[PDB]
Amino acid sequence: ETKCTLKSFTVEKGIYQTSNFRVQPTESIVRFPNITNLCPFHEVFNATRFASVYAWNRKRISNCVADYSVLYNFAPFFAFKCYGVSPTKLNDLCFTNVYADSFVIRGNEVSQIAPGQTGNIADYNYKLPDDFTGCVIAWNSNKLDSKVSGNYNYLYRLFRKSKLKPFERDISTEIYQAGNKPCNGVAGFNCYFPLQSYGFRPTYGVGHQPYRVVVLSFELLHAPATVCGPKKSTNLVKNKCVNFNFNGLTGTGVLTESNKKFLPFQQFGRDIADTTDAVRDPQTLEILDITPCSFGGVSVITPGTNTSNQVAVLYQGVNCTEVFQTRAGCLIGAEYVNNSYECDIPIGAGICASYQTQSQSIIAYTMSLGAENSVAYSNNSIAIPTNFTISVTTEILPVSMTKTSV
Amino acid sequence: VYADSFVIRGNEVSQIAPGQTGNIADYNYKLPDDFTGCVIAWNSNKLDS
Amino acid sequence: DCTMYICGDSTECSNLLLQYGSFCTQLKRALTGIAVEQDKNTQEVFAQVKQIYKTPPIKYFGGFNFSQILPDPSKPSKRSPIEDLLFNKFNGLTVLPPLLTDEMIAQYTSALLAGTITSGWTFGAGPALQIPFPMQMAYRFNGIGVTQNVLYENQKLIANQFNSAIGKIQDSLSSTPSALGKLQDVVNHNAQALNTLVKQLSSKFGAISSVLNDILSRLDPPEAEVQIDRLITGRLQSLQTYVTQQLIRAAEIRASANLAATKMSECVLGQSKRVDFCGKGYHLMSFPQSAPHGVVFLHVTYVPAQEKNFTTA
Amino acid sequence: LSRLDPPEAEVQIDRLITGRLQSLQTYVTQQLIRAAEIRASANLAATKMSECVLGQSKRVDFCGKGYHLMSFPQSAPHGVVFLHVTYVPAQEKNFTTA
Amino acid sequence: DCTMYICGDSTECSNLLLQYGSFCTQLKRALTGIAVEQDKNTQEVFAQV
Amino acid sequence: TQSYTNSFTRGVYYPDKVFRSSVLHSTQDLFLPFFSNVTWFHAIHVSGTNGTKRFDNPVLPFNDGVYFASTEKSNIIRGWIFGTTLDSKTQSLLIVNNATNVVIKVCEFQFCNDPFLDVYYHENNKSRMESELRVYSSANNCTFEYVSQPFLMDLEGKQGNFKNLREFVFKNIDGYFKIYSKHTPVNLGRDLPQGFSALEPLVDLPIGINITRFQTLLALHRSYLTPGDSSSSWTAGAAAYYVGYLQPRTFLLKYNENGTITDAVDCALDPLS
Ligand SMILES: *[C@@H]1O[C@H](CO)[C@@H](O[C@@H]2O[C@H](CO)[C@@H](O)[C@H](O)[C@H]2NC(C)=O)[C@H](O)[C@H]1NC(C)=O
Ligand SMILES: *[C@@H]1O[C@H](CO)[C@@H](O[C@@H]2O[C@H](CO)[C@@H](O)[C@H](O)[C@H]2NC(C)=O)[C@H](O)[C@H]1NC(C)=O
Ligand SMILES: *[C@@H]1O[C@H](CO)[C@@H](O)[C@H](O)[C@H]1NC(C)=O
Ligand SMILES: *[C@@H]1O[C@H](CO)[C@@H](O)[C@H](O)[C@H]1NC(C)=O
Ligand SMILES: *[C@@H]1O[C@H](CO)[C@@H](O)[C@H](O)[C@H]1NC(C)=O
Ligand SMILES: *[C@@H]1O[C@H](CO)[C@@H](O)[C@H](O)[C@H]1NC(C)=O
Repeated sequence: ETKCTLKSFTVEKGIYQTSNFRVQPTESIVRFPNITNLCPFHEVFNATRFASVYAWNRKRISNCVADYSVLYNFAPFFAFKCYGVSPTKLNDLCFTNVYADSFVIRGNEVSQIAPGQTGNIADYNYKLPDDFTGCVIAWNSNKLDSKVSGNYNYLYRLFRKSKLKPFERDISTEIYQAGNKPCNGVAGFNCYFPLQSYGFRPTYGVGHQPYRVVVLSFELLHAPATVCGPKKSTNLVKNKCVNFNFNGLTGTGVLTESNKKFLPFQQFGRDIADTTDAVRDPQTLEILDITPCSFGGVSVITPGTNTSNQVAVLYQGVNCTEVFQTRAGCLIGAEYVNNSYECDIPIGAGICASYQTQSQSIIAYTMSLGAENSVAYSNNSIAIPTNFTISVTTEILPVSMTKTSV
Repeated sequence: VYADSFVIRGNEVSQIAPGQTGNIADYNYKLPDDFTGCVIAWNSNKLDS
Repeated sequence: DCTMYICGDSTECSNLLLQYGSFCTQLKRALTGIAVEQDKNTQEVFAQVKQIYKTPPIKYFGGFNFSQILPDPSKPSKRSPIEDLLFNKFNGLTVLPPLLTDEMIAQYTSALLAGTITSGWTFGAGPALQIPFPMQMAYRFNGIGVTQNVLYENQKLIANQFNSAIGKIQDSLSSTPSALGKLQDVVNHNAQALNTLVKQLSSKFGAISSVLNDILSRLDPPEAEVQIDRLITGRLQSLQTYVTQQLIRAAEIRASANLAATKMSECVLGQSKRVDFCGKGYHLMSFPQSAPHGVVFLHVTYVPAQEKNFTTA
Repeated sequence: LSRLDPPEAEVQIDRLITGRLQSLQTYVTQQLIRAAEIRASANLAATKMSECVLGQSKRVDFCGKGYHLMSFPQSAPHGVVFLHVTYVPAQEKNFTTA
Repeated sequence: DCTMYICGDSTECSNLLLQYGSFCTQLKRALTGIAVEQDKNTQEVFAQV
Repeated sequence: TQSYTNSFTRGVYYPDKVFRSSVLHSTQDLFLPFFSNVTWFHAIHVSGTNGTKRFDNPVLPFNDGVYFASTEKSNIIRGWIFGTTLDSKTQSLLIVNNATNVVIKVCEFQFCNDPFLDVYYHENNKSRMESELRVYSSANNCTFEYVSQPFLMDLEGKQGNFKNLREFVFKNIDGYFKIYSKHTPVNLGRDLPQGFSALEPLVDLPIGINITRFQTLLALHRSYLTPGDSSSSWTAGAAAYYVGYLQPRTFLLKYNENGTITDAVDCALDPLS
């Protein structure tokens, strides 16, 4: 790595920085509020008096959640027809509003809940828009909607005046007029009832037994989000570099118990540097401290290419329990000796390495600031030299550099 | 203000722009690179054709 | 580390940055040069003595008092009271520790004091030669045109004056609002630069958001390429501004450290005939003391007073 | 140029220009700092020459380590080299003073 | 001062300048650091008495 | 009646709950500027045993949020009307309180002010007032609904000295009508006391509406402590009902070591500020 960074096949004495050691997350978690609290979705499905197709039961969904993982065990769910929205990718989506209508139909009317089709029933009873996004679920209902005499409690219009705009209601009793006789109220010849008997029986085979179908109307237009999914839940790991995904949070770190005093309502945590460090999970309503994942510039300590090939690594500023330990970091490949020498390769706080035969290896030690010397100062003691030495030192100084005129 | 009027087609009017070429911006008529103006198009299928 | 600061834990961001040329190798090279220069500065300033000297076990210097500047063994750090008073008064941005720890900078300082009180300036030139402190004070007086005549005749008086000045320098350092303005300002400048660099991460830089994950999830790499490139170039510009300001600040600190090294080589290891260099007035002695990222000189100077007028020819 | 027409090449060329010019800007800015570093040493060398060479300096540990005697300049590639002559004493001896 | 220099009298240009963060409060601090230093230079050179 | 007073230092609310203990964070949000004029609005519908029609309750415009404060015994003010023109031509929202309930609802009522004033509304003679709601007389096309806990948890300290003060801030930033509140019953009669108190959010709901109209409804079946005078041109008159208009301003808030806001310094107020 040192040869790769410093482009040369010979590496001289000196500490070299090559890359940065970075712990990686070992797994991913995600946690949102406790359960789904009280979404009234069950009341729509768990019922006995489903509204018919002559007047659908429109319900506003703004106090519920998009948890599409708990509503499946309330019906046979034989048919799971879905529109352009992905049934698998329903939890992540935050629908601004959901408009659902519950009604009971027959087997041949299953295709009537579909945009861009032609026929009779949905042209009189339940009109769908061309771009009707969402999902529709159909299941058998012969268990409840069956009478040995006749189940004439669900009705449907059959001879409305004309076609209607998408999602329009025309619930109004009227004498149906079609022909040259405008019936004045008797409702006799050429005047048949717009509503028709819509009973059910158990003897009828496949395609005629009553079916209950519900619809979902979504809106993916950019708007404030109301209905959102809890993304199920994951176990809350602690003291391990992971990928936390709390409410409105996406980062990595180590989650530890917090000794802070978050006042009751809380969103996040911050610091003077505007970084997230303290979060709370609604599943437990407890405060968690976030520490950035351990990192540090790895460094290579080498005695020079023309002395050896052994090297010592100096993971910097990391307690690499996550071999020697220093204030600058932990040294691996060099054994700490308790002696002292003038150090030729600085490492950190007082620690320097060297290549010694103490069978030669790399040894790290505390710097020797110099040979110990104690003067003999006294009240009346003086040292006067009797000899000298004309020593010629040397001093080198740059004076100029290469002029450039790009 | 210079108003340059001509009739080409629905497809070709899509390349009345600097740089982009539909064999109309290299031999017939091209729009200058620093054009600071406006372009207006409308259908003429009912006309002639 | 450019990759972690600019991009963090992203692969496409690192791949895109790998094109912006060697704008990293240059950054790391400049910062490592600054770090090496900083580690060397203390070497020139303090490591002016080949041998660590120790004071005699008995400390009597002819009446002069040095308890306030020599190390006190009672404290585990082995620091002088004045040095103790001076000492008392996470996105890839690593802070390397200094090579010379503060427990051995104090040892260089103690060696310098021992040499300058027990050997005069002789240990600055060659081998340390013992010399009684009154004789050294006579030497220093003779160095400013005042003969040895009036040192011994005032030895007790000068000793009392020096002891009083040493005693009151601690009070001057303490009761003052802020005398350590330069060191504190250097530390504050570094902290402010780092804080500004960190706070620059949460900057849109003309993009939709300052979060790389947010700018990735809401788009696809083709369309998000422009936004992520804008964020990369903005953060790179911020890093370049930081490193250039760091280079200029380090040049200023290098000039200051060269000045301090010259001050130690002249004021401490000898007597300076320069005027107003080693403190106001004629210069007698200088005592160094360590301080967090700096040095403090006690310039013992000679100031006349109580002048009388006369007729001359 | 031969692979793309003006309109998107103009965008691409601007990307190269704003990179090369900014890279050139960094070189000059980094070159100015080095020039200031050299002048600090060059001015020190001029001061060192005017005292160590053309005279004797009383400044301790400036013109060589120890008592200074004289100096000799020697030219070097992009710099100067000094030969400080010094009077380091040796062979001390204890004595009794008063 | 950035605000007027970069954007003469534009409120919406000032809003776009806010997106660049501390490129200006850092810049203004750098210039005022030189300004106060200049008064220190003349203070130190001349006021020796 | 109406009068004018000074806001002093009040109406500071947490914009978001990013816990930033001991941080001098600054934000440019909607706020009540320090020392701003606040208009005491009052309603006077009571006179002995006769009718004495009111013609009171003037119009209160709503712009960029509003700060409201009051001191009421139990439910003196129970109605809030938020909707342009207050008719069946523009969407409207109503916050209606109860003993322990709230009737927050979006609809298009023509009229909803039928308090059914008691002829015997003399509090000093009788204090019975039940089932006098008489709201939602007309509704054309109304869909949005909401019910939750009430807004004001009034506390009784066994005496009238505990003059509890309730403060609320209503702003309409892309829905989520935040109802920041704070109850400080330390007051003993002082109007808008010196000091500082932060407001914590309670609820919100997104609809999307250009509400520029503000109004409040009283417990009119039991109306008293309402005096009248000619208070005008910077005067004072008992109202027990404050109101102030927020502006987009820069504030610098100092978070306590615990987490709460000890105090905040305004910008563009004083050169020192
Ligand atoms: C003469 O000078 C020498 C050193 O030049 C002194 O020798 C050392 O003195 C110190 C201080 O008393 C002792 O701790 C060492 O043990 C001495 N070294 C040796 C090898 O003995 C010496 O004390 C001086 N005086 C005399 C009378 O010799
Ligand atoms: C010495 O003593 C003082 C100054 O120390 C001289 O008196 C000053 O003389 C100047 C001009 O001659 C006046 O401007 C000052 O006001 C005087 N000061 C005082 C305190 O009187 C004095 O003349 C000098 N010579 C002698 C012989 O005393
Ligand atoms: C290093 O070693 C190789 C082979 O041992 C030798 O060829 C080369 O000259 C050596 N380099 C130095 C600088 O000694
Ligand atoms: C650092 O590692 C040492 C090694 O034993 C351990 O005792 C200490 O608790 C660790 N501290 C931290 C903060 O990890
Ligand atoms: C080296 O010295 C230390 C200092 O006490 C001692 O603990 C250790 O046993 C010695 N020997 C080693 C490290 O081999
Ligand atoms: C120096 O003189 C002092 C005077 O009290 C005495 O205490 C001390 O022991 C003497 N030291 C030597 C080495 O003679």
